Amino acid sequence: GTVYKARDPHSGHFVALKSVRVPNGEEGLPISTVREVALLRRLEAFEHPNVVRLMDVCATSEIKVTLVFEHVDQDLRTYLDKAPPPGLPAETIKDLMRQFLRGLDFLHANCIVHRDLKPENILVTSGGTVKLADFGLTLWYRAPEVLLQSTYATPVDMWSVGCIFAEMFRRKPLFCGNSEADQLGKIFDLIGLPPEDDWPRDVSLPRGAFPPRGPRPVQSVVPEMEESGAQLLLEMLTFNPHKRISAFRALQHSYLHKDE
Amino acid sequence: FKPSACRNLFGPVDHEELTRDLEKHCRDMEEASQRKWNFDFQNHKPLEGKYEWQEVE
Amino acid sequence: DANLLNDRVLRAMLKAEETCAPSVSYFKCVQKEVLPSMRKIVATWMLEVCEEQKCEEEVFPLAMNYLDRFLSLEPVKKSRLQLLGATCMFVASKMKETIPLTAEKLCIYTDNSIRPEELLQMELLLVNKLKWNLAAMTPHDFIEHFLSKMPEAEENKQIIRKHAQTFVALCATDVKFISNPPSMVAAGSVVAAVQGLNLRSPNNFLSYYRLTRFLSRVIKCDPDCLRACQEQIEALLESSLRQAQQN
Ligand SMILES: [Mg+2]
Ligand SMILES: [Mg+2]
Repeated sequence: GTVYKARDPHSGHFVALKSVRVPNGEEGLPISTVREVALLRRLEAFEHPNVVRLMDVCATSEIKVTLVFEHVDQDLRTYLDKAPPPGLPAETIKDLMRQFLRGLDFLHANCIVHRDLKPENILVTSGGTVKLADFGLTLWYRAPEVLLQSTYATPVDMWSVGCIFAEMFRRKPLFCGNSEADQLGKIFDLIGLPPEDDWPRDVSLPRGAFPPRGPRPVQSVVPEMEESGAQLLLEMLTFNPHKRISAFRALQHSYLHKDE
Repeated sequence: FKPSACRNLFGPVDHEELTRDLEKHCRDMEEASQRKWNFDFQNHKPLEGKYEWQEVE
Repeated sequence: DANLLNDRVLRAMLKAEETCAPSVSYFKCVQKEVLPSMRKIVATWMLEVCEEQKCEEEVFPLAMNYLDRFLSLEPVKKSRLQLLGATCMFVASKMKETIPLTAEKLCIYTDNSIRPEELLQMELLLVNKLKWNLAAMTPHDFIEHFLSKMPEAEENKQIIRKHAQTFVALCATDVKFISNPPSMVAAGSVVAAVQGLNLRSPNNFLSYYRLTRFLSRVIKCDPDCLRACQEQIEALLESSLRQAQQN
């Protein structure tokens, strides 16, 4: 149905209503409905500051399930387009990245893969708090192993994080492709064509689908980024998903260590 | 036909009374939620109260 | 490494088990018709059902958690306690099994005392009364975590796991399952299980002394309290063997 929005007068915060119209059969509530809604209830208990809070589950009975969520008006794309002409200060970017990573690490520690991280579903409160939005329910941000249709787990989110990380400096996306084959070609243009024994098995396009190419210097695409942040960017933009940096590890990288 | 684990534990059920009760309980929770958010979840349209609902395209 | 995340995961599991806890006082304070003896009767039947249908081992304790939680919030008539128990099994099965128990089969198991339409309506009542907090931590969660930290042969972990699951089911049939949190039921069950039913002199690669102190450290209890828990579990075993054999 139609999505509604309202301000809370207990605070000044906003609230929204989503709602799914679930198929009621002879076995009652569908398996996927009770599991997925219960997972949101379990997350809510931790009260993590970098995910949107679930406020209520209002089911009415065919059966209809309505969720009341915390609503954040501004997403990151808007936050970035409002940035000063010179761009966002480095300290602001490191702060957004720390929160982004804590939120993602939280989902990953709960065996949730987001799978569709993009600036459109990363929200920023008027106070500067980052909140992850449409989890557990365009190809630019897609990890190579997903574009190849092979096995994927949580590393696919850290690839997306690298893209968004670089995008906060460029104020324009890193890899813009028309298809999976094209998106991959643009990726290998930067990080180089992976070697043979790094290619997944039973993959959609062989390695011969791509011309030989070596890595460009990664600060060629983010020249305004300090050298150690560029090292961290490379560890996110790593083809092998088993060598790609995890969210928790990225939080221990010196580039994201707040001073004092 | 009937495993030994198949057994009534605590006697007869009054089924019409049970059905009446089960829908009273459920409608009660629906009413309370509708009053909590002043939003008619059953028909998905807003009501008036603390929360001034608006659509977002 | 896996150690830093295992610390975090266990710390997170201990926080999660506070959110799905029943009240130790619901017999005295909420229920008028349902007595502790009737809890044991409906739980004994639920367990036989889960065992007959070869349910995954978490279904039965998870269903008892739903039952104790619903009883901490709502008075239930004696004549509807079985319906609550069938519904708890119904929902727990959906949470934990690839192909859940069917509504029709659960009704057969009440000797057709309840009807499918009643099971489905009770499912909406139960789930909404729990505010959809269905993903409760089970003792089985903690048992697997503990076992991943024990340096034992897989052969031996298998037996330890079997015994501990038996002990967890036993506790779930008794009001112990109400006061003690899943981590504590799991820990006591594991230390009881590494005693191997007194069949053999225990020959474990991690001494019983080091295990009990490890377990007490990580679930944040006195070692005395873990030993009191194990003793309660072994008394429950002794009682249930006496009750069983007499008939
Ligand atoms: Mg169905
Ligand atoms: Mg999201």
